Amino acid sequence: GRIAFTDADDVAILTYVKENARSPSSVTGNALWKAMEKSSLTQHSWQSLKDRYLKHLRG
Repeated sequence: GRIAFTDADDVAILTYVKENARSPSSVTGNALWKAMEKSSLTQHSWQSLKDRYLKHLRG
């Protein structure tokens, strides 16, 4: 299982990815995601973070 996401995670992951991830680099690699794992507003990893994005958010 890849953890779970709630309504707060959607607002935290979005507000964060929309503020920094705005080019073909922060969302293509694993920097903006791993960087959040070191100092994120909520409690989550970077894998499920970037995985849920391409899973059914950006595309």
